[PDB]
Amino acid sequence: INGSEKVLIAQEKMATNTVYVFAKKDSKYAYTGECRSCLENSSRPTSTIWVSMLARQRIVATLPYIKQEVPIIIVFRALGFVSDRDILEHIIYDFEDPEMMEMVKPSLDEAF
Amino acid sequence: PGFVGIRFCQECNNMLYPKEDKENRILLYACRNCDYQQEADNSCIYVNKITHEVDELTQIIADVSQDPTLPRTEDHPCQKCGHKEAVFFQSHSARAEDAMRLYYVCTAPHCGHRWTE
Amino acid sequence: LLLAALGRRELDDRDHYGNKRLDLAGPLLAFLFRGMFKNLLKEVRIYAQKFIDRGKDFNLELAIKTRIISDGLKYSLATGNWGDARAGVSQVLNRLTFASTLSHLRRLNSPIGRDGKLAKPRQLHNTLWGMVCPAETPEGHAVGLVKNLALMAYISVGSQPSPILEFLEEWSMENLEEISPAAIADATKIFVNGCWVGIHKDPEQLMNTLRKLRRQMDIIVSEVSMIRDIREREIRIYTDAGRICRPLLIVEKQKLLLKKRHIDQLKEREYNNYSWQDLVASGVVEYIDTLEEETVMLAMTPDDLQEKEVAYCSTYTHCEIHPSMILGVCASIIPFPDHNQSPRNTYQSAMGKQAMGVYITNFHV
Amino acid sequence: NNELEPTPGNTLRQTFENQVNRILNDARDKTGSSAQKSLSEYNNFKSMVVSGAKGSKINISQVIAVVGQQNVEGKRIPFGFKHRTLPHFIKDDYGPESRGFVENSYLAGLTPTEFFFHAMGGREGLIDTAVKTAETGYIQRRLI
Amino acid sequence: FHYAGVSAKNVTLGVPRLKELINISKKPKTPSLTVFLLGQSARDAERAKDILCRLEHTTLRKVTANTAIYYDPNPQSTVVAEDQEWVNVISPWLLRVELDRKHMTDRKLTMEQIAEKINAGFGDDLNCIFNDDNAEKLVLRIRIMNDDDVFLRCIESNMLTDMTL
DNA sequence: GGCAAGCTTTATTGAGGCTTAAGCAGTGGGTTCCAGGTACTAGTG
DNA sequence: CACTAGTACCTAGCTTAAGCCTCAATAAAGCTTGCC
Ligand SMILES: [Zn+2]
Ligand SMILES: [Zn+2]
Repeated sequence: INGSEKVLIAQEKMATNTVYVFAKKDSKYAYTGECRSCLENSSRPTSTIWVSMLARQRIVATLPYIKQEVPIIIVFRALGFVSDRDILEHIIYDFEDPEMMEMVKPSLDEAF
Repeated sequence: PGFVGIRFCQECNNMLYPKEDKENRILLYACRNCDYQQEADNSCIYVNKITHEVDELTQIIADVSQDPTLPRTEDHPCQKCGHKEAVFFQSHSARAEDAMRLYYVCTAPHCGHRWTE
Repeated sequence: LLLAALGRRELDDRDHYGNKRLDLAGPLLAFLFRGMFKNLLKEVRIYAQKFIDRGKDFNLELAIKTRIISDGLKYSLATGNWGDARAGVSQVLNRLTFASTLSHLRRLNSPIGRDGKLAKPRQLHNTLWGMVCPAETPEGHAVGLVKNLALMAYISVGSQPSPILEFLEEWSMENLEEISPAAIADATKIFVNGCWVGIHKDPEQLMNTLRKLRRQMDIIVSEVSMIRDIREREIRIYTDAGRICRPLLIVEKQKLLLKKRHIDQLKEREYNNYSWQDLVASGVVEYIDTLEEETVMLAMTPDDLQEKEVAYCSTYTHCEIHPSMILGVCASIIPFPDHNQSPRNTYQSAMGKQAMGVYITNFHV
Repeated sequence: NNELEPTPGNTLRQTFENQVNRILNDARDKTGSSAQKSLSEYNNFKSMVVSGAKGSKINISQVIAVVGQQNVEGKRIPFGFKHRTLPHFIKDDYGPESRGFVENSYLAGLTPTEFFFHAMGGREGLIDTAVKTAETGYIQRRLI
Repeated sequence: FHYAGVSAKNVTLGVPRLKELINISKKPKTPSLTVFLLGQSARDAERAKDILCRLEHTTLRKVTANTAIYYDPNPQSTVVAEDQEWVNVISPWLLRVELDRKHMTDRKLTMEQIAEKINAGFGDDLNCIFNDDNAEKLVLRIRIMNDDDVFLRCIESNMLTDMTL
């Protein structure tokens, strides 16, 4: 380029389209999930969704282009899944471990 | 005691909620979307294990015997099938990994038995 | 997230190199050309909005202006300001030594900014084994951030996932739009490039089949990686462009597949036309990336680790080709670098880029 | 076998890590002393150490006898992979060689896993040296 | 500095402690004390354990083993069918919390001390019946004295958190 | 039946909880970029 | 007489104060009934 020899240095990044669970130990969130979702051969950039449990035990979601902490159950109802049983089918795949159902119970009882 | 599961409606298939009977002095599960009632099974509606005494063998699956990176032994035979070889590993979990407890999984096909030493 | 809040699955590391990708010149120039091709379309739309409202017909050779698609590439490569954002992407090539020229073409940049008091993006993580040199790093204020690739490590240029999805639908994989949510937890969730494509019931003889196709290059490219998570019932296949793999030998029961006949056909190159790629095709070596190194049992050297002893594991899957291939290009010119101390190896990796020497053969031109 | 009993004040795992670090530090010290009883008074390492001009007894112990336990953040080499340190080791391997103890010396040279664990400890030292400078200079500036 | 594998009190000497002294930090990384014992308690490990328990912040969560709430409208015949139910002879939902013997031994606590701290912290709104030293099962049964049912769960969370035993 | 010591309301006023600049070790050597876009006229076809 | 060119003019984390948001005693303001 203009007689000058240029080298494109390979740049690291977090792997896209992959769910990660991190701990913001300083924030108000106990455990925060994320997924830097980016479709291959798409001109638009990546758009990170966050799914984070509150530290106090509700679970919320930070969506792209939405500035408030939307609850999870609001998003599942917004996808056309009205029953709590159906949402709990998509979240917890066994109905024989009552501990995980008891943990998702306050987040389910936020948005009845 | 034991854990408590989420009860479900029959009509709208939402979550049932505990409430009292002012008349018969009994607990009834009642929805909030529709108006459906059920007789309770137990008095225990909430539970909270805080000392966290969990049965770790339930979280162990049998398919982890197929892992090559787990260490094997011919020192401990399986109690069920008598197969002499078994893999052994730690707890692999949080709220754990303060004690170094071995869990054994028999690597024999179509038995899949796991136990604690 | 619920499994992390239980601890039934451990938390995720930001520095594990199965969790990272390397944007090379392909994805970088693609990311640049997206914006610049979109801006050329925007300028063609502005020209057409000007010349329809006069009622006339536009002139299409004047519609597409060439400076917005060529001067932008020339600016982003000549300056390094990667945009109209970040900087330092295209550096001027270092031509003091041929070792410095090679080491500048094999350099990775962590996007983490400088002058940070934390240590975890800078440290030598465990999953830098064999993919990136442990010794070579700039010992100034960019320790560990700027790295130099190892020798035999190779960045997967990525292919399309569609033959893998056709192969999975060929076998008895059940798609998400046709399942009951009751048979999900007694079977293994299968992912392609992150997106969850369905369920499969028998994870063994699926992984054996996918590996059997990769040791033959029937459908699946050699770069594509399968990972069977065994503790949690998952199986994920990555076909991304940017993962970092390195070739390893393949060990059946307790024996290498690199037989004497491969060495006999491989000594007589330029005659038999028997290349490296014929040995990848023979199902003897294969590229393992960093995710799949978490699920591999890797022999260091065969002369120690397939002979019966008081047995360590006796369940090896791969064997390292040679341990000296964990080193970079500047840490490869050090004689006996295991006898040194490791800061001395790092300092020589710095100085070897600065030694005078015949840097190129056509230096008189 | 749960026959290890916990020291009062910490977990069973930290009790275990104290036992393992105590044995390996005793090994490093005993091999270091048994190396440095054998210089025969003309050894130039001893000539520079006894004068105190350059080096110490630790450098003699690491050149002749044993490099010793490699550390990252004051503890052993962590499990960067799933429950193993390098993919050459079996999972849940808390032994000496799996967790970063180097039994070779710089005269014999390190095996590649010991080379990589040694490179980790050295990277920790260089990170310390490179991050220390700005903060110490700013403390000096504020004090003056 | 190498470090101590045993407790080691996060002393962080060096550059950051020098920083915390140079700029007067109201949030130091590791605040501490050095509590010198006065008399015979300085030369006795048991009296020093007593001072150690009288200084350390002991909530109810560090002492409890598990807890549950129940719906027993007849306290004279509970669903658990334990012994001390005749101590009674008002609300039909109760708080059944079971303590371990180990932390009750180590903190040098009794049942009556915990019940007295709960009665002092909660007034006469709450009723606590404890267990004697008959079994290892250390039972506290807590009832509301006279929002509806989840208020007992709210004060369960507000009792595990900050009772300051 | 009117003031007055006390109760009730009502500002009220001092005392605990949330966003935001502003600092962040030093000394040399190379590269690149700082005006583009219209307007108005002259020369050439 | 028309087109185009040349050139001349127009437009990563920290920490700590520091301002800003809400909550509990408290004295004036006015009822309130208790005593004269
Ligand atoms: Zn219902
Ligand atoms: Zn068995």
